[PDB]
This record gives sequence, structure tokens and C-alpha cells, in this order.
Amino acid sequence: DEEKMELQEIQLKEAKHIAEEADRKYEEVARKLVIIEGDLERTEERAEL
Amino acid sequence: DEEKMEIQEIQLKEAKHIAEDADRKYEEVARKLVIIESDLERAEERAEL
Repeated sequence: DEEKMELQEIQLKEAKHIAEEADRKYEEVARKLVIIEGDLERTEERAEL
Repeated sequence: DEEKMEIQEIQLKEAKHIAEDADRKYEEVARKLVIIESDLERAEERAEL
């Protein structure tokens, strides 16, 4: 049981490591998307004017 | 030790599931951004005309 517990803890640490990049990429994509949306809004308003 | 086994097992499985859900939420926004960018380019051309 002790050896199985150690290896399971190592696997859990690896999965917890992977989830961080998996989230922070989505963070960056949202940060890009909001700027793109703002640019679209102001361009449309300029054309209407 | 067996109690610690089942605790860490359910912890690891929940972490894997939430990572998969984060990956799907990543997957949608790419094509969302692509179509928004295409609309931005079209609006810019209209403004230039």
C-alpha cells in the first residue's frame, strides 16, 4: 500500500501540473478576443459615421 | 492507508475531468475568434470605401 500511495501521489502531481497550462492558455485567448471585439466595434462605428 | 487510497483516487479523477472540460472550453473560442476577425476585416474594407 505504501508504494502504491507514493506512485499515485506522483501521478496526481503530474495531472495538477498539466491543468495549469490547460487553463492559462484559455486565459490568454480571452485576453486577445476582448481586444478583437473592441476593434470590431470601433471600426463599425467609424464606417457608419 | 486504504482510506487515503480512495481519497487520492477520487481527487485525481475529478482533476482529470475538470482538465478535459477546460480543454473543450478552449476548443470553442478559436473558431469564435476566427469568424469575429473575418467580420472585422469586412467592416474595415467597408469603412475604407
